[PDB]
Amino acid sequence: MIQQETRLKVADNSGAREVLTIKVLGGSGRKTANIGDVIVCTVKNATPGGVVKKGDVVKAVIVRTKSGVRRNDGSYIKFDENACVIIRDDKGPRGTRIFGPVARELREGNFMKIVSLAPEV
Amino acid sequence: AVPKRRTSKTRKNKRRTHFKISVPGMTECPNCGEYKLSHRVCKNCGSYNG
Amino acid sequence: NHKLIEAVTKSQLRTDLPSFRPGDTLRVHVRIIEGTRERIQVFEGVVIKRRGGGVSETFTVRKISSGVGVERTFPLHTPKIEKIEVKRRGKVRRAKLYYLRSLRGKAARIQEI
Amino acid sequence: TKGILGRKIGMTQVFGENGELIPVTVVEAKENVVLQKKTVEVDGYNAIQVGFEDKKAYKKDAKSNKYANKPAEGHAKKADAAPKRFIREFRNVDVDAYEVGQEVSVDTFVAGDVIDVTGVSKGKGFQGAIKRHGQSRGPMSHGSHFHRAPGSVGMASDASRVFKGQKMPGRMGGNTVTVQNLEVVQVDTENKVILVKGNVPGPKKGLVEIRTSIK
Amino acid sequence: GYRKLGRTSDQRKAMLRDLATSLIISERIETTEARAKEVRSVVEKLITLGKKGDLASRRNAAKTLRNVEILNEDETTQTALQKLFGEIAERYTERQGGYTRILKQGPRRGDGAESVIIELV
RNA sequence: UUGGCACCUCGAUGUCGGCUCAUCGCAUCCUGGGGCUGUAGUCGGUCCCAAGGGUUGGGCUGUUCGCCCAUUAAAGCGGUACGCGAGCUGGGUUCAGAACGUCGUGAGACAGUUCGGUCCCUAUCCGUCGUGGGCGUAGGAAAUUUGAGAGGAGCUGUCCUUAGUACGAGAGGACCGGGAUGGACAUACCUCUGGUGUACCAGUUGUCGUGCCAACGGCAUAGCUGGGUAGCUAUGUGUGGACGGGAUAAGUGCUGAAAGCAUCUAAGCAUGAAGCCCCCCUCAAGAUGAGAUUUCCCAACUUCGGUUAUAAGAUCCCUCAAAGAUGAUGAGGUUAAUAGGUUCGAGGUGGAAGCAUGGUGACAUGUGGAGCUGACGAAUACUAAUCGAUCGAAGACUUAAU
Repeated sequence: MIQQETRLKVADNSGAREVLTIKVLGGSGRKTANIGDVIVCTVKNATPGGVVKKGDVVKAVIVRTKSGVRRNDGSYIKFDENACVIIRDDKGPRGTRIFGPVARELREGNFMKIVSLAPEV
Repeated sequence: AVPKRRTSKTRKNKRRTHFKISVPGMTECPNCGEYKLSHRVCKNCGSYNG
Repeated sequence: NHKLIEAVTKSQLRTDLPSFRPGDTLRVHVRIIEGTRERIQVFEGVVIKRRGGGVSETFTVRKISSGVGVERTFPLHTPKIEKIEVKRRGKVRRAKLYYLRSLRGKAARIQEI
Repeated sequence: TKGILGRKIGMTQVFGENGELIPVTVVEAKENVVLQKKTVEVDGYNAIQVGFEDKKAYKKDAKSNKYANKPAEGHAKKADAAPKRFIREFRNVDVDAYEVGQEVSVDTFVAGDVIDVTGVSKGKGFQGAIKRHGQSRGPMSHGSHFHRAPGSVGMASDASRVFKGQKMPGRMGGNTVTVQNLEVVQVDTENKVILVKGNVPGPKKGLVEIRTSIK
Repeated sequence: GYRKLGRTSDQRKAMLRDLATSLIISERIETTEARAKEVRSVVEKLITLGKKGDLASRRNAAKTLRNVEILNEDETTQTALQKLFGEIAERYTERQGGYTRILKQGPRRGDGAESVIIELV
């Protein structure tokens, strides 16, 4: 989520339960990601029965962070949890459901399927 | 780091150009008649007038 | 309290909001310009802190949505809050209720006055 | 094209057109008077001397800078004015648009101008190489005896000396720094205060020069 | 704080309480330049409590003053808390600040520091 | 690189990898500019000019090296005692112990392996980074400045439009242009988000004390715990590498002869790179070549063919911080708000003591957003900057012009 070793849990309907960050994309030397950034991770924990299995290397996007983000109005939003969603090649969720609240900053991006299934945006 | 060469007395006297003291900065006391330190009392009678 | 600062920041102050202290349930009506239509979104929760100031005074509200804690911080005089309600007033013993970040369930309730 | 002198008060914030937050700093520019005009024929370049804050009258028992001295009174009497304690030249302005002894009002700038601000930075004193030059530390454990010292300063007997420009501990701060492309948010009249979007070098009560951006 | 005088935090405040008490018992002491520059604040703020003469003001003064006994003339022994609220407080009922004065003497032998005289005006 | 020689060092020149800090070359990894192509387009191969800037994080191994994983415009090659131990470590190798394989009759040795095993020094000179005194700059001072020179910066990705256009049976798919937004780096600052905040506020534990109940004080890391002003800070907030001129490199040309043709060259005239000089930022008249501008002061004693102090101005001393190792710098010295005190505020904490009321009780309520408060903003001479002293000019000679 932030570093090269952060443990991220998922909130989608896939076999994965927890992932470990491997690389932050978007430039050489970049060492920190935020909400709405794509990362490369590996599945450290998986559930019996599902599409994603343990040890698989997959792509994901960040939807919740504890540090939070700052908006142009001077307001801030912070979460109590760190979460991510495994995406497919065309920026679409591999699962069929989204759990928990999702940051409102995915709406301005091209991740619209994630916002549609999210219970609260 | 020991000195490499003996220091001559020409260098030693040059270095002590600014090693000195000066006068305390005394002023006359117009009650005692003898000099005293500025902004202090007269030691002979303890008069810090004014 | 510099007089020059207090003058150029006088018209920015707005007097329409009620008085409140940390620990009470509060409702915030926020205008959002998501998409192309501007609407109103309502945010509830408990005021966890009130950091003082003048034109730069802020407050934070915390609520539980679907099992995840969410905290929102706004400037007190921002031109994006239509109105503010106070549902109930609580009884607290301090100013910053930072201890509520780790307490969940029956342990995260504030007695009504 | 145009410029003034003023003092730095502090930082604040105001709301924008669409509710956005804009951090601004308060600069007070009052009592500005044109003191001298320089021309190519007399000197070799075109500029104007501008005073900022007026001093008191001449005194026989003066011991501080609050009271102007004899040479400083005759310079402020060539044009009807009061003796000032800050004098600076502006070389980017047009001489034909100014007169000797003319007031320079705060209303020369408008909300929307692009300006640059120069001033003297805050002093930090005698500092080490980590803070003064942003270098990295050595290990804090694993038997290390190297925490905040500078590294190697040369190579070997091949070049038995240290090159000029080596980064060493010293005094930092107190430099003249220009911040370019700043935005004027609001110019206040009857109080002579300019709101500048961003921040300027220096501490409170400092002196800042404001000019139109050259680029 | 203002200045530390080469002492630890706990033992600096104990020295200031002794210096303030002694300036009430004898009303004239001789000490170091730096120490007397900060005893002014302690002593002059304590007389302000004495002028008010409240129970809350008297208990707020008992946490700074030591426990000693006054016996110079033939009359009854008195404390230092009683003296401040009974004798000093009645000499400044018409004075607004400036209850103390400092007079320099000169450097002293063996140390090089200068001694000064501080007394109640 | 592996070697050959044995010219300096054995009354001592201390190795391999890693960390910190760099600097130089071009035989160029990326970016900029061109020629050829078996170059239709997006991609490619090869050669020429070009050193301004840039050139990733991990797993195995003491390792240099190498393999692997995931990115990136790219993950370049070499020199400097295979840069750097009076800047750091000591994992390997060359000490004293012990064991295995093997050789030896033996004490013992490796073509080898395994476990453990003291890293000293107060900087004299040069060099480098900061910061003060003396003298000169032909009378003595206060401000403002020009720039001969020097240093700093120089990087680059992805989407939209042109346009599904040129090109192409189809697959696929653009040069030259116009916008938006990032990555790394540099600098300034504390309004917002956090950190620290040992003379601020509150709660609580054991023990000693103020004679006792209440209220407090000392000790136990600041006893511990929850907040937190100013200052100092990044992870926080702004800004920057822009638009342009002149001469060029590889290339491309116009005209033209030596050589009645052709030909970029011998004369002449053009165009042409992140590269050079300007342009942008900072220092800079000890630049002994010592610059310029605006103000301030101008006499008594002499024959001394020269002194003299005083003026303008600057200090000794004292109260300070926007400054600071000292010194220097800046704000003041009574005709005075410089610091402390006093009276009001900002911010912080969270409802003081006493009394009354309810309860057998630990406790709860009002009086009352109370009480307290370091650095932040104002007003006020109550206290302390008293009284004096020291330094500090009368303008040299020659020539030319009015």
